[PDB]
Amino acid sequence: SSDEEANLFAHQLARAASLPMALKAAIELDVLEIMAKSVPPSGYISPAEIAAQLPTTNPEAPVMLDRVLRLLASYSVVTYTLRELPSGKVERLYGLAPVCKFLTKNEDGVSLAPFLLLATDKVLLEPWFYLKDAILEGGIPFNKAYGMNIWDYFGTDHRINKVFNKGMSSNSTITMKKILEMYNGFEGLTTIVDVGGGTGAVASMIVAKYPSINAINFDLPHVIQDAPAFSGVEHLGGDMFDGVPKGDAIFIKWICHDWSDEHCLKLLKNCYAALPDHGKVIVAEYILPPSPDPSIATKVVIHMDALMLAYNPGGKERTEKEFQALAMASGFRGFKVASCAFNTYVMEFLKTA
Amino acid sequence: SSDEEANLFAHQLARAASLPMALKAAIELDVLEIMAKSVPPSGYISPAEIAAQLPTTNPEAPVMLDRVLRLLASYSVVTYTLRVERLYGLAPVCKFLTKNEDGVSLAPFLLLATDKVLLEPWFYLKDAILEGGIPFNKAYGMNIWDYFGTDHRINKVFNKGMSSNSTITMKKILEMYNGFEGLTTIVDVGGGTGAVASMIVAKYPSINAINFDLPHVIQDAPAFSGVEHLGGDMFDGVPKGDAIFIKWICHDWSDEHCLKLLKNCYAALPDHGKVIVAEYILPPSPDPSIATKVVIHMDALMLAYNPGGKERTEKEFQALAMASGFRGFKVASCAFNTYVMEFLKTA
Ligand SMILES: Nc1ncnc2c1ncn2[C@@H]1O[C@H](CSCC[C@H](N)C(=O)O)[C@@H](O)[C@H]1O
Ligand SMILES: Nc1ncnc2c1ncn2[C@@H]1O[C@H](CSCC[C@H](N)C(=O)O)[C@@H](O)[C@H]1O
Ligand SMILES: COc1cc(/C=C/CO)ccc1O
Repeated sequence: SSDEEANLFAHQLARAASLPMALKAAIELDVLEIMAKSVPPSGYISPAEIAAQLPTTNPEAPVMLDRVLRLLASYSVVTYTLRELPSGKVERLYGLAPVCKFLTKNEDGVSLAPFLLLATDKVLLEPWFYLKDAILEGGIPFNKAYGMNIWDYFGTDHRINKVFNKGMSSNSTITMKKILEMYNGFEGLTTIVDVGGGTGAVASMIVAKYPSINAINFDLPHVIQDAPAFSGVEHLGGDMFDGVPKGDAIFIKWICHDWSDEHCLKLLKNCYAALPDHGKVIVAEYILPPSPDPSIATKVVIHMDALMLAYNPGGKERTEKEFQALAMASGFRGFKVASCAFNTYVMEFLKTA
Repeated sequence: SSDEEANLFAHQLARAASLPMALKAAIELDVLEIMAKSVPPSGYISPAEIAAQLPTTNPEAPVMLDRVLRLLASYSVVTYTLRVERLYGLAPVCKFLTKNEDGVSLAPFLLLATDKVLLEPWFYLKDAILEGGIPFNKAYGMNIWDYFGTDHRINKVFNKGMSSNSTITMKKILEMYNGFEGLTTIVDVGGGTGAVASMIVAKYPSINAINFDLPHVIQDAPAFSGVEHLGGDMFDGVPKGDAIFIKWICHDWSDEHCLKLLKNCYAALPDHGKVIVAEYILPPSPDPSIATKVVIHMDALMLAYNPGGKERTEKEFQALAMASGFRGFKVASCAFNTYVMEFLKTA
């Protein structure tokens, strides 16, 4: 019965995708939001009460919903309680687990739900069918699937460009709120460039905290076209590999992990050129731990490394030494790990140390 | 703290689909088999040494494979050591993902589970909840079995997947369950390419078996001494025998459809015959045990694929037996999370 446990595990592995796809459906139905707003003083609500708030009105909706919520409950995505009905049978009622705090809109209208919709999108699951091909043939699984780099594909496909940019905006909003409570390194700058800033969430947050700072959000044209106006942020489109806007500091969050070491050095030399004599690059990334331990924090970084292998041209997760090596090879003389929040480190690459 | 943990958990949820796709790639590359046959007594081998057995001259193949194995190692799918370069070995689950003594593993089953065709329905779950219908049918414009009868590739993947999983479960069941003793003719209804029938005949050479499924399945069934492969539709009726065996058939169908099948079974059997049902049995709550998760995962899969298919409790199975004319019911045996029930014609 080491056998029994191993056979079970193999089954669990085989079906693991069903959990995020069940969660995706629950998000796309607005179930977790319906729960947050309807739950009584107990904490729990029935699938029938949930389903009366959905636009259906499929008589099989309440049972289908219960079956989905039961899977989420088994993994503690939602909580549950049992209630015995006269009509003997016991039903499940569902409540919010702590993770739902990040899967439903906070006080400012933000959650990780759009990030989950990106992670579970048909476009991001397709490259995984070409992992074996890329290993044997060379190249990038995404490019085998779509015939071009991820960014170029986003420039062709308006729906996924929007899902991607919204997903990064949401995740970054949540993490940068915490980084900004811990990290002081934006204090005193007069101008900050967010290179690869997406739709400008991070730039906007920096301006909100430091009203005197002028921020530049720089990304590809096809991203910058959808960036909402925010007073104190200028959205500039271009290509970071040709050059970046000038500023007192440059912020790059989740950019280096997208790119090979050679591409990173190219970018970082462009950042060095764009900065004044004593300026800096602020790098926000995961940092690879020494081993594939089974901690969730490590598992999450290793999962990202594998995503970078599926998606990106040479992208990968890096150790602190590897980052320090990049800084050095692009001309910076100092390196600091400055801060950490929600598993994301903030590094500074200083032109003078 | 609690926020840090909850943030982490949302991220772990978001990327959980890729774990099985990484494993799929490893199985398609034959990595687990190469490891099994190539590890030295230490039990560990480098990604470069594995990649040297792959049909490639991509110089990046080693590092790519390293990255994939690192993910599998983080989930305890493979083991690892440091020499800093990582070497990797097989964890206990790999015994079920690499051929055993009999040439069988669950690797074809994982390849089924991760096939592009079966992941597509999950994009239409929300549509089925809101509009009705079946996520599979929304994706492909026909029901699952009909799709298989149009697509040779996926037919083969599905039948090999079921065959591999059934051979592993059924071997354990047959050490445990004696209810096939004394029959002359067993009919395996929805028995796929016939693995289970062939195992029954091999343990009881005195039994003769009918392996009955759809024609597009029976077309691919290999021959086995004392099994006859018969194409048809179980909803039109089923072949006669002393007993009928149905494994992972009930869960494919709504209660109304199960009743139709079960009445057919009743009619093909003599006054003293029984239906032998092998299924999961739903436990009384969404507890976190892996055994319960597995049954709940399957319940959710039936939601994606099938018309009213679902996992059931013992009480529900007994109600199906009663409503289709069977007067006796018992839970006979269990192995590898699969119960064997008998639906007996008499009290
Ligand atoms: N050559 C190029 N120049 C500028 N931006 C680019 C680029 N190639 C990719 N990008 C941008 O790099 C970003 C990586 S995703 C990270 C977005 C953002 N920093 C955040 O953390 O939320 C995308 O917005 C993408 O469009
Ligand atoms: N109407 C029908 N009549 C006969 N077989 C059918 C059917 N509809 C579905 N099936 C068969 O039901 C099987 C369901 S999967 C289970 C297969 C096998 N009993 C095992 O456990 O390995 C498939 O082989 C499918 O082809
Ligand atoms: C390709 O770039 C990124 C992708 C993801 C994952 C998106 C999932 O569909 C997360 C961070 C990135 O910089």
